[PDB]
Amino acid sequence: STSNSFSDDWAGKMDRAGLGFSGCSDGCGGAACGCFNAAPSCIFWRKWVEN
Amino acid sequence: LVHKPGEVVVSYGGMRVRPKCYGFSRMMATLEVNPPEQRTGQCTGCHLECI
Amino acid sequence: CMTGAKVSIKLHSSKNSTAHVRCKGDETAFSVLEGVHSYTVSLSFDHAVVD
Ligand SMILES: *[C@@H]1O[C@H](CO)[C@@H](O)[C@H](O)[C@H]1NC(C)=O
Repeated sequence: STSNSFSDDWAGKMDRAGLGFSGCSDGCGGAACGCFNAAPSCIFWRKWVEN
Repeated sequence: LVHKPGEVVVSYGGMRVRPKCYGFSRMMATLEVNPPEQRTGQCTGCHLECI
Repeated sequence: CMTGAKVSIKLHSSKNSTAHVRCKGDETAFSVLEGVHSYTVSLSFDHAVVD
């Protein structure tokens, strides 16, 4: 059930960010993908709105 | 080999940049202050006529 | 004709006298005062129904 997709690095802890949804997806592996293991990579994403 | 995810590269506006240090911290700054104070309250010179 | 056709023009501004009227058929320049006042100038026309 872990939905807190904030590894002490995201910019969600701001006053101008607003509302959003902490989501996540999957990634690929290889030299072109960034790692050196044949396994899916954890790729987190965060979207919001601005004015 | 040391235990670390390796070097990090950030893309901003379609261009990939290799910074020296990457971190999120606080910093003292200022804000924009607009003191209009009734710029144009009420002022007009007109007249009335009958036809 | 000799005296021409007089046209009354009303303006309103903060500057003392900064105006330059330019139109086809005839050009007329005059001076104004500060605030809203009434001024009468004459131009040269070549048509009975001036529209
Ligand atoms: C505008 O006219 C007033 C009164 O005639 C005068 O006191 C003032 O100095 C004038 N200002 C300018 C910029 O000519």
